[PDB]
Amino acid sequence: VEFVLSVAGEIIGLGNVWRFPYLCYKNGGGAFLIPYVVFFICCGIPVFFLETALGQFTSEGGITCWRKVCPLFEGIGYATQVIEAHLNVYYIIILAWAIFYLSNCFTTELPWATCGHEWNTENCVEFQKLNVSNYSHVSLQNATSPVMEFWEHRVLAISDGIEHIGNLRWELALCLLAAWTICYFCIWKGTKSTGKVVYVTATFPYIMLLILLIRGVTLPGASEGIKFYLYPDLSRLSDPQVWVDAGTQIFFSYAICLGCLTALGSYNNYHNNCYRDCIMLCCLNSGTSFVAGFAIFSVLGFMAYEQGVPIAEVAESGPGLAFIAYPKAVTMMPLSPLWATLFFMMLIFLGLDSQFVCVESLVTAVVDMYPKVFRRGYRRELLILALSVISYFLGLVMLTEGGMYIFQLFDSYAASGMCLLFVAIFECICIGWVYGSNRFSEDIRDMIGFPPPSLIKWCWMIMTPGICAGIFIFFLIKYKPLKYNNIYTYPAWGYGIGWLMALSSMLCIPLWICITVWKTEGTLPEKLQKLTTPSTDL
Amino acid sequence: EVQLVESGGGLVKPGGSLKLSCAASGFTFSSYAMSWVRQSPEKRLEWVAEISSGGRYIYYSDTVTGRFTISRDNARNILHLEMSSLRSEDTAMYYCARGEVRQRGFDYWGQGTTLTVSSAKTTAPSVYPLAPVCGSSVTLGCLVKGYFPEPVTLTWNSGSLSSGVHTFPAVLQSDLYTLSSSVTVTSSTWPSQSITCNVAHPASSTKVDKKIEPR
Amino acid sequence: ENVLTQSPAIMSTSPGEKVTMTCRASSSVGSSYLHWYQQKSGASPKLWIYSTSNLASGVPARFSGSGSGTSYSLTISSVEAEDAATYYCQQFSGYPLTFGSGTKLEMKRADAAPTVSIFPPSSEQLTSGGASVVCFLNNFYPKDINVKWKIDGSERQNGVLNSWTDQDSKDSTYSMSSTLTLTKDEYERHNSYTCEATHKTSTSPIVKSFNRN
Ligand SMILES: COc1ccc(C(OCCN2CCC[C@H](C(=O)O)C2)(c2ccc(OC)cc2)c2ccc(OC)cc2)cc1
Ligand SMILES: [Cl-]
Repeated sequence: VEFVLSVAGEIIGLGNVWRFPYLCYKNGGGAFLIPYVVFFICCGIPVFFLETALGQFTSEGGITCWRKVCPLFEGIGYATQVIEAHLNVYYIIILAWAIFYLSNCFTTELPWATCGHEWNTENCVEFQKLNVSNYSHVSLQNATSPVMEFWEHRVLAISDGIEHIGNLRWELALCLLAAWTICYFCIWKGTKSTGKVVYVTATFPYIMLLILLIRGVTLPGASEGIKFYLYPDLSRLSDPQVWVDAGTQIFFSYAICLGCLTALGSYNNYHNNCYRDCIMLCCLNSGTSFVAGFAIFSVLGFMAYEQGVPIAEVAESGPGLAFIAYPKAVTMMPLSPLWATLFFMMLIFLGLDSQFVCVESLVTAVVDMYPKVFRRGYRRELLILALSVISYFLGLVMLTEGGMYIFQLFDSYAASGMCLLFVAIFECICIGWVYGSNRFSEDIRDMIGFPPPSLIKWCWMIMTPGICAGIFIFFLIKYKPLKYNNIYTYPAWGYGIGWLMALSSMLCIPLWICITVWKTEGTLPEKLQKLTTPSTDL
Repeated sequence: EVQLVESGGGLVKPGGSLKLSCAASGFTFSSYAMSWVRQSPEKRLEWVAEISSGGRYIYYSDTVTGRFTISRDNARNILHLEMSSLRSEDTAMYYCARGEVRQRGFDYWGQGTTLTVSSAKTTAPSVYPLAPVCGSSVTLGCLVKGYFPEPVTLTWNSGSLSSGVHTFPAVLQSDLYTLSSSVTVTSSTWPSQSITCNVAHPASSTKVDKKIEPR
Repeated sequence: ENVLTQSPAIMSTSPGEKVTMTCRASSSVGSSYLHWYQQKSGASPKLWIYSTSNLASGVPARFSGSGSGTSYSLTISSVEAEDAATYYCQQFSGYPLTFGSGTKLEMKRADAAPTVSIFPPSSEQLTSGGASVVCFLNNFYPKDINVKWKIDGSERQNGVLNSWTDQDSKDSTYSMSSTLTLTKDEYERHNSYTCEATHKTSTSPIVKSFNRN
């Protein structure tokens, strides 16, 4: 079925197989799901339905849609542009690490499965050469599993501080260059989709996730990992970090407030069903996130079983959990290098598809907003090459010895936290109060046939902005510092630059409001009347 | 519970104009879209217009577009449909349907205002009593000849008799209508009980009762 | 203009009998947009089946729509006297909206002979200068009954009225009315007035004569 194959080619992504178990292990195991399902019900469905319906209604790019829906709140589009720029900066480095893992995979013995190399320290131990072994005192002397040592001391060569930026890793730089040039190849030759290439590269991630889950439940001692994954702690619910990270994991995995969802709506015709597609896409995305959570948490439960250390601190808990638990899982398969290279090629495919659609949405929005310059002299591909070069040069600051902290900062403060919360708040205020939810419900009735069931309407008015503003204020007043491996206590200038770019991602809305008020002034009531009123027939 | 009562309609000249009004109650009129459905005298149903729940998404059929406008008023919970240049082809009995969810259909309908377009003139009905023959079940008749337009409400003995009554649909010739009705009565009932026939024509306000003897 | 047609336009169903209507669509229509209605004889239509599978509130479960694509059908298990009406099919897929042609659900039963009753015109009828003699045919089945007027020594064709009653909800029969329109000058020029109709109960038509005397 063409409908089943194309939809399944969009449910999976790196935000479900890499970011969700990272956020579910850093911010408490079982306590992450309680604000996960709340935002899933109250902010995933309504805002996903809102952005898809607005994109299909206006049927154009992601920032001029907000121009013709509400010219006052046109700054919501530019914030999504800045979020897209930050994502395209840091969503390609994950593919660089997966390429580096793919480069080292083609060997009869896996690099992350032995306790002897140039990077393995004295406190290493095999954890496989003997059953009872000689641990429980080596663990007191900080015993470390070989994959946990391999990732740090060879993949990125971690340093003891963000102020300790070491030499740039040239192998990772060539990996990033390969990732950017294959993304540019996908831009030029590869837009012509369908054929025999979609029946293979869409069902492949589900087969691999199924076999990885089947292995993960077969791993001994995974009951402890699943219990840690499911049983919640209320003391781990008392902090705002869990709520913020769960809400913005909902917003990130669904591409909510990123900016490409308005472009997704414009691709469909005027009479496509928003409600059924939104419901089934969101439910299947949450389901595959839940399945990947099962797989990784069972694997690290087995890791904590085979070590003497408990579950809470057995992996990195930074954004390399999918690069630590999953390569640990593939070591136990028969014919391990084949499964490892198939896994890493899966990661390349499902990261490259999302990076492709992100950069394509960004470039088509920036050439729709600049129509007379980039559509007359055959320079759209030149702009794509320039954007790729610029994002490759700005992205290289993370590839150093100490750039992992910079990557963690931009991951938690660019397409996450206050940026996504602010954009969702202002989006829902715009639709529910400025454009009018009755008018938008009438537009949805004219589009798909039936109005929203008024639960989504009341979510647009009072539920979603209320809960997101509550989470915003709760994070603001009770500030908690961010720690990389759950204990780092970042320097103040790192928090300063993270908050600076998080502001610059979200201060574009009131700045655009201010310059729109100043540019066309007819005193306050005429200004608000002429800015509230939409443009043309939409 | 929900009453989609309708007003307006009647005899109009060809090329004139009419303003049908549909009044809604028992529900939120601003939350459900509205449509007008007409029924031809050949009992053929077709859709005329549709306005959305707000009042800016307006659709028409290809037979009434350009001449027909549809309005709305969410304050007094009323609906409108104004037409211009009425010909002899768009005579019907217009319904006030209610359809908001396109997967649900026109769930609640109205009553139906009879609309007649003709070059004829209104004529008062001439109720003609009928004398039976001079059996067991003696029957009585009361025909109405020469009225216009449809419809005319007719009962027997001012609505007190409703069992065994058979009325007939109107028929058009020479721009006049003809209607008849017959009842079945027992031998003891007639002519012991004075049976009369009443007529109700709204277009002429005629109310005349006729009772007949076996002449 | 998604031209929907329904066959047959006229049908007759005995009680407790299988029946299946159809609604052929011109172009393709969605499976969840085609509806079915029911209009009683002398009442507003009500929603009966929506999205070709479901039933409206108050509709009995013996109704069941079917079909998808372009061929759609309405199936009733055991009909009774309470659902003798006309059914239309609608679509909201394409604009402008179209309805079905309408299938009339009729009932059959053992044939009943007509009760022919001739009514001579009253004394006031000749005041206007015309002649209007009327014959009433009541409680007869089926509707395909021909009537002729007999005057002097021949039959009459000009000035014959016709009026067919719809299906009765009491005994499921028709009622036929015929009126002869003439002038009072022609009334005094004639003395034979007979109306007859050939029913299917008797090959010889039932007759009823009268004289102006
Ligand atoms: C299989 O590779 C893909 C996975 C998802 C998408 C969609 O977003 C991508 C934006 N984002 C980036 C951070 C990581 C998120 C993740 O990894 O999930 C995804 C997408 C965006 C725009 C489109 O039109 C141009 C079409 C699809 C996506 C988003 C939500 C969704 O609903 C469940 C389905 C698809 C596209 C390809
Ligand atoms: Cl997710």
